[PDB]
Amino acid sequence: TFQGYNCYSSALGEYAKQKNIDQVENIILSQWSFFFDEEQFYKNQWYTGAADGPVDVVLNEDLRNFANIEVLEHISSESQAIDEGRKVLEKHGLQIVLMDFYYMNSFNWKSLSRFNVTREHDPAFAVLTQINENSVHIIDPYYHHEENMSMEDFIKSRNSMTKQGKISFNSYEIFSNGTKKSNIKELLYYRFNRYLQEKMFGKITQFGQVVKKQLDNKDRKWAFTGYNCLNSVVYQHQNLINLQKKFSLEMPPNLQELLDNWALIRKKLFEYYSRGSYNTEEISNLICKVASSEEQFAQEVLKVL
Repeated sequence: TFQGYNCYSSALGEYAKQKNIDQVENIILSQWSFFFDEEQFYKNQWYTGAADGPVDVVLNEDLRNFANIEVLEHISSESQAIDEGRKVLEKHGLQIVLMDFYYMNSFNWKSLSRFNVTREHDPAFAVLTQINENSVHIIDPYYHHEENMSMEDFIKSRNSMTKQGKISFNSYEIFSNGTKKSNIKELLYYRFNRYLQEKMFGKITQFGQVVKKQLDNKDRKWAFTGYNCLNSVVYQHQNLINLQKKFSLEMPPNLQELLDNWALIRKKLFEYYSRGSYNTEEISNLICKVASSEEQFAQEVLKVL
């Protein structure tokens, strides 16, 4: 399945790939973004990474501003959602649905030696492929997982209160009003120009400063949330490496090094959360130094791209 850089981009790109809708995948694979929300941090919500969620509104703007591709959010009810489902499958073959991940649990934490696997009410995105009498078939493209789900569990997952808001059978319809094809170099230049002009690198510096100040915070779950959030950043870096190789792009020489830097930050956050360390100072230092390296990189991309 299409990985994207987060749960939302994965679902859009998988839909696009299966229905070969032009430009969606390229606009996702060329995304370059970082955010930090200090208020979400202290409410232990998803507070950093590539984009705010669950819907990547900035990606939705990029789709409309580059390709004239709109994403239309549909809200429904208990009595209507499945009937509307059958009409969408008959017309488009697939439905992108906002789901409570509590009822999915698509990822294997035991693979990373985390056996104390807390079930949380997190918003996620699935692609509905089939509606049966008493069950549905869904793809979780982000966790490369498909499953048949009971109609009861499916309806409940789509009507659940999550830590990032209330789901009401939300579905997301892509349609091109007239697709404009973009060169990969154009897509990357806009992203890297915006990244510098909005000083997105400064949000990495903020993140680093807030990590330093958790020195004497007995609660460590911010580190687990951070670990999960930064997966999107690792993916963007990997996506650019794949674009570089596929299109033979000119990149600054330290792109693999920056990915390695982000992988290390994630490793140290995971180790801190799982009580393998006591080094908030060391993690803040790494975040504040990759902030400088990401700024330098972005500036060199505009020159050599």
